[PDB]
Amino acid sequence: AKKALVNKAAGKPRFAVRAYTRCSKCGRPRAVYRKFGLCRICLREMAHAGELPGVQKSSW
Amino acid sequence: PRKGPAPKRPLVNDPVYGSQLVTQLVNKVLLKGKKSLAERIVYGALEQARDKTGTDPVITLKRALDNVKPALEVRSRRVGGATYQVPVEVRPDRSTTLALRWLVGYSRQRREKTMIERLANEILDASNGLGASVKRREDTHKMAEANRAFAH
Amino acid sequence: GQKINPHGFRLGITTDWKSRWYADKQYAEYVKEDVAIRRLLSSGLERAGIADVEIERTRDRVRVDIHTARPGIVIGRRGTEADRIRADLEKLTGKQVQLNILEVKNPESQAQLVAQGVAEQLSNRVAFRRAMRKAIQSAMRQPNVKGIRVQCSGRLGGAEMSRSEFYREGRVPLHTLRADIDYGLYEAKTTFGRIGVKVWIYKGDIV
Amino acid sequence: IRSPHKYKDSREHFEMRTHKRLIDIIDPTPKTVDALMRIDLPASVDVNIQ
RNA sequence: GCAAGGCUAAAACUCAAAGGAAUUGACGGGGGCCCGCACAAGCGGCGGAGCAUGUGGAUUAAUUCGAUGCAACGCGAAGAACCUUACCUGGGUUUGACAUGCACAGGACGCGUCUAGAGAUAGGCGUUCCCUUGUGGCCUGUGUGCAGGUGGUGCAUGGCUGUCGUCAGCUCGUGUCGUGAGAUGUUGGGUUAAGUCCCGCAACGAGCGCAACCCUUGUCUCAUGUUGCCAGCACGUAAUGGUGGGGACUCGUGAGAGACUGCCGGGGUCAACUCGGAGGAAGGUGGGGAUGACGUCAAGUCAUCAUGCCCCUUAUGUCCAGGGCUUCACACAUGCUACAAUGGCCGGUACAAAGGGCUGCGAUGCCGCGAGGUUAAGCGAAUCCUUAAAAGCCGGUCUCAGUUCGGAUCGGGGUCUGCAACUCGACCCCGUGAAGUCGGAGUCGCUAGUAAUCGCAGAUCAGCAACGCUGCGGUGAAUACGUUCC
Ligand SMILES: [Mg+2]
Ligand SMILES: [Mg+2]
Ligand SMILES: [Mg+2]
Ligand SMILES: [Mg+2]
Ligand SMILES: [Mg+2]
Ligand SMILES: [Mg+2]
Ligand SMILES: [Mg+2]
Ligand SMILES: [Mg+2]
Ligand SMILES: [Mg+2]
Ligand SMILES: [Mg+2]
Ligand SMILES: [Mg+2]
Ligand SMILES: [Mg+2]
Ligand SMILES: [Mg+2]
Ligand SMILES: [Mg+2]
Ligand SMILES: [Mg+2]
Ligand SMILES: [Mg+2]
Ligand SMILES: [Mg+2]
Ligand SMILES: [Mg+2]
Ligand SMILES: [Mg+2]
Ligand SMILES: [Mg+2]
Ligand SMILES: [Mg+2]
Ligand SMILES: [Mg+2]
Ligand SMILES: [Mg+2]
Ligand SMILES: [Mg+2]
Ligand SMILES: [Mg+2]
Ligand SMILES: [Mg+2]
Ligand SMILES: [Mg+2]
Ligand SMILES: [Mg+2]
Ligand SMILES: [Zn+2]
Repeated sequence: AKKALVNKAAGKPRFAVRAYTRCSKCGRPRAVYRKFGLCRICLREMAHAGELPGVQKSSW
Repeated sequence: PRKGPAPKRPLVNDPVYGSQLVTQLVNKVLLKGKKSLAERIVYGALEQARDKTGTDPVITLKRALDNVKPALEVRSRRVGGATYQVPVEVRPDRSTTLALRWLVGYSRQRREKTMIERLANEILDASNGLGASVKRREDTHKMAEANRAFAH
Repeated sequence: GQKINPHGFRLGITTDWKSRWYADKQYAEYVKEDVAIRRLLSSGLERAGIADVEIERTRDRVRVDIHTARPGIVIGRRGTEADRIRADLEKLTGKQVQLNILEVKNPESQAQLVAQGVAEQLSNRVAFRRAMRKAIQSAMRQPNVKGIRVQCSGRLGGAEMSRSEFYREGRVPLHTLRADIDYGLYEAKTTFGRIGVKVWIYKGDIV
Repeated sequence: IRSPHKYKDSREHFEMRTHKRLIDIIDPTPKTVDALMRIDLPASVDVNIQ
């Protein structure tokens, strides 16, 4: 989103409940999986590129 | 469908009454997956009918279905500027299914309290040939016979 | 568009992963470290022809295995550019780093390298169909290439109306997941925007 | 979601498998335990001595 | 010429085409064939009422913004109290909340205090380590280049995605035919879910296509016995496999067999293939998932990200404190609730799968009707928690009633997270107890473990998801004669 908001999130916040989790690749504040820390779209692209140990396509 | 017929799934015989008929009625009255509840309702109705009559419940059911078995249906068709009904023959299995559906539907919306006595009264009326299913069968038969001219 | 990544499709079947580690709680930190170091590799080191980036983490120790066509530009003036890159790498990671360049056999059977070369040609403004034909004939001159598909999308020569065109040869069975396909994606920097390039190289079914 | 925007019905699923085995109760003989701690396995597999 | 009108017969002005053959594509209420919950037989719903969510319109400080038929409308958004946040009011900062080159110097920085709604501002502190001797890192003030924008242009775009559509056809090489566009192959007859194959054919070959190889499920064999199991035993704590003992068994996860029209009968140009049989877990593809061709919609995304051109740089950059993104005369769309006796309540009671867990699962024990609180063991986990499954069964009550159905609204009282819960959260207790009695024309989904019904788990998250999403399991049906008809 905005790099200013990225820096504001990354910094130590007063009233710590004001903090939030964003994507580690693009900074998307939504659809961030705490297991990886990336957003949904970035996670899908990373999975397709196969740079996640253990993450691959599922069929069942 | 277009690619031929589809075989119909088979049924098992009830240990209490060794006939596919009773399982057919249980399947027809079954709703929301309560096969045990449908069995309970049908068994209560059958026991009530036996209490009121004395003869075997399966024999009473057979008399009822023979009385309410129809002969022709009134399936309609449209050709040009008007639509008219075409009376055609009915197979025994389809006739039995239609009569059972009619009996269950008329027992569902009767003026009693529970389906035990409702279905007991309905099957007794069908056995004596004077119930709602019998009336519906007569109406269907006569209204189909009134369209005998268009028998193509 | 509508075609899935061949690498992801064959992932967990034939191909391997580009990042190897075992972290349960530190997964987010390792992912951030990997994306940061990959960004560092992509920026500045572009002309070295980055095809494959392999990252290994063995008990709080970072192992980096980078595949490039010319190891000389990476090593620099006898261990100076590579030493500076490693110093930046250790500064970024906080841990001990091993950066080793093994080889690239040939930058004509390799995806993300054929695509990189075509992108360089488009950046320096050579005819895109001519570069396509040169890359394809070179792939055919390569010994084991049963099919190479390259797609050119974008304005394609400064035209206002963007168009998408591609040629093909041999067999490119994208529906055969038992097959082996080398896939790569790079973008060519133009004066009217940019052009993205995708390359599918079919190198036989399976070993 | 497969699409980056508004196409909710395009979804792709992924599975993360983890395999655990070799819970043997091998004796803590000094020679074998020293050999075990001296040898190291590739990082794709995680070792845990109990 | 009786007339109708016939014959000879122009011009101004207007436009750059009007036209003749043949090809491809598309269309037809044209012909032939085939197929699809597409028609038909039925199952359960919507549209009627209340609630939740999104949309349009109106209001306002914003109701930031995009999306607009099927293919947008529980969408982007897998979690709006400030934060998110991009909007409104007010106040700050302004070579900047952040990264570099150039001239200068030294602090940068960590704490508490009062000023302030906080942002920001100084009163007190430790200090320049680097030999600011020089080089080396850092920062303040003048700056200078620059940073920045959720400002626009998706009709300049990449990447990704939807749609036709899992539609089965679409093309190429060589040759041949024609001045050419183009045709042939791709036509004809059987055959297939399928351009799947078989026999002829100026056609001969091939690619993207189909199945197949990948994954799950369905039988058995080999291996394995822990945290799982208990066949023959000991042990009977407590009967909660609790312990030794065992690979007897499931089971778990590694490797194979098997189901591929394999074999037979009749048919079929004997070929394709079709129909049925024995053995089998399964029969013709065993069932399902991943798998989306040439291309279309100037489809969506400049707001995942990125990108060419324009626009501002005391501001369209940035921060803080409140408000708003949640409004409300109305309409639409998607879900839940009911309108009851297949039922409601009271007591007892048996059987799951798949998941989650050191900012945690809180086994017991205590307090409270209750949600919840307290001390505390075990548990990086087949040994611990989740963990009680509900539907199912039994006994009593109610006796068709706006009800022992219905839980919307309202008053009072508590719990949990959060600095803060009127806006602006969830849950618990009491009382009050609305519409609604099966829903108009019309309309939606569904052929087997399907529809129908009842519960379980995850992801987002401090709290907000037992009405959304994604998966899991239990019980569990009726119809298909037929392809004329939308
Ligand atoms: Mg949060
Ligand atoms: Mg035509
Ligand atoms: Mg129908
Ligand atoms: Mg309705
Ligand atoms: Mg309605
Ligand atoms: Mg709107
Ligand atoms: Mg939805
Ligand atoms: Mg705020
Ligand atoms: Mg806000
Ligand atoms: Mg811009
Ligand atoms: Mg567009
Ligand atoms: Mg054709
Ligand atoms: Mg043709
Ligand atoms: Mg074919
Ligand atoms: Mg396939
Ligand atoms: Mg558009
Ligand atoms: Mg748009
Ligand atoms: Mg962008
Ligand atoms: Mg809203
Ligand atoms: Mg809903
Ligand atoms: Mg009640
Ligand atoms: Mg109870
Ligand atoms: Mg208590
Ligand atoms: Mg009533
Ligand atoms: Mg009323
Ligand atoms: Mg009520
Ligand atoms: Mg109606
Ligand atoms: Mg949650
Ligand atoms: Zn991201």
